[PDB]
Amino acid sequence: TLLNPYFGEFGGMYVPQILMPALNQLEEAFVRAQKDPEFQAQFADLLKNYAGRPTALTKCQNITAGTRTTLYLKREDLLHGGAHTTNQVLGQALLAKRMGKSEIIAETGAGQHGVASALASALLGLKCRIYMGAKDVERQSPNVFRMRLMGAEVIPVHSGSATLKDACNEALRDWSGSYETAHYMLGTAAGPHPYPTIVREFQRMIGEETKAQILDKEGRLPDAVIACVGGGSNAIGMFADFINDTSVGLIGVEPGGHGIETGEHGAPLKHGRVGIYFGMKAPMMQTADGQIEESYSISAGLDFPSVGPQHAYLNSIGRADYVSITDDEALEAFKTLCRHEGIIPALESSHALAHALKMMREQPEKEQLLVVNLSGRGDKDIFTVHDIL
Amino acid sequence: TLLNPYFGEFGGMYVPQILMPALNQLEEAFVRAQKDPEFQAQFADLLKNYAGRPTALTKCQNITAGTRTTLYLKREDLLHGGAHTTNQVLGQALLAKRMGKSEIIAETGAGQHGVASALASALLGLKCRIYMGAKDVERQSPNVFRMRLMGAEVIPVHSGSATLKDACNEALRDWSGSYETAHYMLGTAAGPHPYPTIVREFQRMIGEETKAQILDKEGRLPDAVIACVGGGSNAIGMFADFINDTSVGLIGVEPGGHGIETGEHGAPLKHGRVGIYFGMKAPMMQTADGQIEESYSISAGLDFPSVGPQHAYLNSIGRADYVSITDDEALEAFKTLCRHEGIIPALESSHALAHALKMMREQPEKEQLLVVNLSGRGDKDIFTVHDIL
Amino acid sequence: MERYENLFAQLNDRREGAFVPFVTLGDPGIEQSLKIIDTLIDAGADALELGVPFSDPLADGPTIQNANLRAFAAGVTPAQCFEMLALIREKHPTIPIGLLMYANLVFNNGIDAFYARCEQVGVDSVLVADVPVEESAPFRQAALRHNIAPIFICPPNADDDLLRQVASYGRGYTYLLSRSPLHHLIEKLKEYHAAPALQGFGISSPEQVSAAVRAGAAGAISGSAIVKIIEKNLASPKQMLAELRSFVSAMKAASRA
Amino acid sequence: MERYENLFAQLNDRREGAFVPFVTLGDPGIEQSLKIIDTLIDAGADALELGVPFSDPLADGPTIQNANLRAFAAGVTPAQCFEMLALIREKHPTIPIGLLMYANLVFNNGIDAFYARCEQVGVDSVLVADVPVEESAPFRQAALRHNIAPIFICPPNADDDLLRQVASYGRGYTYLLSRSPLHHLIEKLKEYHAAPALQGFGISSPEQVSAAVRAGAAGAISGSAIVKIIEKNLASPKQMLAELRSFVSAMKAASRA
Ligand code: NA
Ligand code: NA
Repeated sequence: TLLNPYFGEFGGMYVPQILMPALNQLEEAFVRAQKDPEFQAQFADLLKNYAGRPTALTKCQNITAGTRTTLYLKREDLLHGGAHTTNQVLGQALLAKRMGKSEIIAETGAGQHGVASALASALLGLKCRIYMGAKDVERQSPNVFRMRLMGAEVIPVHSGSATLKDACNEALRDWSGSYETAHYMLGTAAGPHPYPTIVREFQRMIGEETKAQILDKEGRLPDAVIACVGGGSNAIGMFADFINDTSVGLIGVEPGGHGIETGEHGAPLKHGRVGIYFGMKAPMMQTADGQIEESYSISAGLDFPSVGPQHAYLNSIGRADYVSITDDEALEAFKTLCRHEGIIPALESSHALAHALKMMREQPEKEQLLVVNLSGRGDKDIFTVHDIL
Repeated sequence: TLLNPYFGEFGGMYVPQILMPALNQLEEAFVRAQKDPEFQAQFADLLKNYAGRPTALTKCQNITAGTRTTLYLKREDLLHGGAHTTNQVLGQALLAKRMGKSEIIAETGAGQHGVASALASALLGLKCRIYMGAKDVERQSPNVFRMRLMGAEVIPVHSGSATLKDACNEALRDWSGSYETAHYMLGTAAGPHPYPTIVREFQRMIGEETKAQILDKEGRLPDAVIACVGGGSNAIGMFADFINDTSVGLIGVEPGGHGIETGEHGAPLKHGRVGIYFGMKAPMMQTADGQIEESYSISAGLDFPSVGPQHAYLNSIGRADYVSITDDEALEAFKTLCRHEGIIPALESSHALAHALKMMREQPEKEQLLVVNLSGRGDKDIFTVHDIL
Repeated sequence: MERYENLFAQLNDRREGAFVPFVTLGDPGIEQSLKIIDTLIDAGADALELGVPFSDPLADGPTIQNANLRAFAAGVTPAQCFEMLALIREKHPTIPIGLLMYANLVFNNGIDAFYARCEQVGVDSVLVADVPVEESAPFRQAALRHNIAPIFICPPNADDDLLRQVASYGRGYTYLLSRSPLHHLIEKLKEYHAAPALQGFGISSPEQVSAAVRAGAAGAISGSAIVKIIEKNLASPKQMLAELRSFVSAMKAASRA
Repeated sequence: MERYENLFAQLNDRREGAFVPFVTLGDPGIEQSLKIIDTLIDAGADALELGVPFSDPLADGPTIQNANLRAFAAGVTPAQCFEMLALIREKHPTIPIGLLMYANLVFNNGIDAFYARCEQVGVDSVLVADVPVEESAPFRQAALRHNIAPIFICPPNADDDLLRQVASYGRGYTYLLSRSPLHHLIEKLKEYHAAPALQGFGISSPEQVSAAVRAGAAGAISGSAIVKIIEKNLASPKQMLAELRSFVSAMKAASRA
């Protein structure tokens, strides 16, 4: 390989031998794209004229009142498609074309990535098939329809748990036999090398923009940048540019679900064991005898039962800290943002918001400049929060 | 009055004597605000750091293939709240504060304006009450919830037809007795002076931005700018800056519903009679004996049974042209945009898109640069189009 | 306009105030409506104020909103209203009849034409609920041309400039409101030579009629108190007339004093 | 590793190919499973390839996916698998036993520890479905240290560099695939001194066994053809053994030739 597949001891290429040629081809294309100014130029055009970049950096007005905390929200909820997922899906669809592929395979859990794959495909003219656990399809109707309207073929997975886990397996099986014509548009900064590297590099404008934006508005870097962690791409797009700014804290928030103690959560990075699955070596949700398990969370999109290897790595060296937020705490951060700032956040992003609220409420007299990555909008969640309320 | 309340013969202040003092106070405040650089500065900050301006101008890739037409979409669908309604609601909420008011009254049909009033109120800290015909509340649940989450009080109107007409009456009755503490945040560029002028001036950045954007990308002004017309604010925000550019065509599209001939439409500007109602003299939907009637359309937001007076005026002098688009044509433009460009447009905005598609399809060899105002996103409509399909 | 002038002259000579009931034409039905008006008159009403059902009474309250509903549900139309008006006039040649209208019903078939039919049917004044003094020109000119008194509302929030305009443009009577020093208002009106003021605020008890007359008002208009009874007795029509009869005698007796 | 060496030596001396069935341990139950393996052997299997149920067989197809399901539904666990393996070995001392595993089950309790239990229970080789040659180091080293043959898959899309690596790192046999000139592959393997090649592609008829042996393969692995019968006869267990018996005799007879 041209690049290193490992982050410390996490990462690798744990796939059947038949898929190695596809991974090598993808890595080469990526390195070449990355050096191509004509590629850079086309990616940027789409991000700006189509998706809506740069996204705003909103200073909160009312939520930090009575506190010495200043909170800024990076508004990825204002991105075309309604979430950060759109950034990377565009660079991947362009890379697919550069390799002469004409088909796209994507896996989706909550449906956000699915939707983003469909829109990118519709626009750049690729045929798109989406695997979605049949359980997910079943209660993700709104996003399903949205996918079909854009002309994508949705394939429900009935095998295993009929959940995201099962959708990612089906997508790998498929790519096995069709990788000469199809490109696998994986959804997060996980799976086999070079995906953790590609998804991060196509998600790094988040953090690059946040940095420039905050220096302009506060004349200084933030004390901490916080982001939810399902598989890790919004978190790594936000953190990337700050990694060398050692004064800046990096906090990732995993779903605590009903509470760690209950066993019903989705926080493998901090509460699971390293294993090998989905083509990588990283922390995951598994039984004592090594069977992979599902991640539980009120938020549909923090369902990946493992996490990206660069995250498992940033934790190990102490560069970034990972915390968990429970269902109840995310629901409360959802309601507070709505009523005080007039922004409906995605329940996923509510986990990161719940954590910044905890930082300011516990130490109200501590002066701190925080930035929360608002990964998506919460329109898709009003029914849930509704039926919770 | 400081300004003229009439556009040619349309307009005026047709309200009970008790409300004149409120209208005069509002006009003065507006003129003063308009001259205040500190006001301009604060309005701009919110538009940019909170709402997400400037919005992109997207060149369509695939829909004009095989044609000599170039189509650009002004992406108001990328605005915080999901529609153009957010622009004006912010300048009105700021003007309300400038007058020392602490309450907000708003009327809403489809719920977009209602939602935008709630978010602006939540953010700037005003108490907000919303009148919505009980029929509208009943099948606008999603937006209702959204309004209540943001802390707005929703009041269903059971009187009359329990539709938008009835909601606008209830809001005027209310403002009658509470105008000393409350500000009426009217939803469109209609009603009594100075509302048609205020809503247009707080919606004019659409067109100002489009102009700058198109000169930058095409080095020339468009041949025509097209926008749907329910009461008239997106259309007038788009057209305003082009009015003096006589080479540029201005096209407004009213809902044809089931077809003019059927009588079930919502196109009063072209198919109704001038009357006096809602405080203005303009074209409206009425019976032969002068009773006001409702506007019918598949799109929930093009329900205002009259139209703004500056529109009735631009038509009369031949400066702008008004056309109608039926339900079926809007549904087809909805599906085409989805599948070819990956953008779910609001069914309202689909009326304007249906019309540009008709222009290019009828004269495929005519070279023309068109701009469509995409007033909102269509997430709110997937169920409808769904159940239609 | 004459009928008013005459009325106010007689009341003065018998130092008593005017009692004016408001009713919705064709509420709850055509015939029940005519029956109701004959009772009001009989019971002692000095004048009448009648409303023509309008679809969007953006200046009325629920009691009045429900009255239009019942009329509409009855099939009452503006045209049917003008027929009923001609019958009332034919039975009661001297009572002043005023109409409470919405701008659109006036404007529908032409402003001038509307006041012409008013004149022909024998109506004495018209109050257009949604035309402020600032926009009344075409309305007042057409009214004067057809010998119709243009009535204006004097609101609680009224200033001097307005007092001045209302005194100058109105005829028949000044409609005095109160929004939920009047002696000064009444005073200021008198000073500017405004038409007699009728207190319309919220007259529902004999008590208030007497106070209006004492305050300086030439009488009082009972805005929905009457719509109330019809409502309460929708159920028993005979019980409906009986309560109305009584109420009016009650209110009228208190104007004397 | 020995058991393979020995097998291939005997087959050669009787110029015949190897017939190797694939079955899922504990499918459709523990006892029915042991009963099935005794029948395969009895019927003529030259070796065995057994799978340990894994939750996410990202490298298997539906037939095999359903097999893990039934095993799981049976309560089969890896531990129960090692018990069954010890029993098979105890009844059949000479047949080579190979395991088809997923990286995670190998890695769970330590790589070295996993090959140690393999060694202790008497397994001869292990194929890790999701470890390409590029990442096999720790896996192959632990295997060699425990006298376990590390099996590698040679894919259709295989190049020279890979041919070279597979020939050098593998032992027991080379797993030859076909993804939905082999004579050259087989050729190239032989040239590089790779372990005997077993055609695993899609053997389901005696016809294909004979062709594999003719192509140059040392025999063939019947990947799911066997899982198929269990499936078809889930219904009648006695009918299940009977069809298996027959199928194996059928396939084995065709290896001879
Ligand atoms: Na995760
Ligand atoms: Na309209």
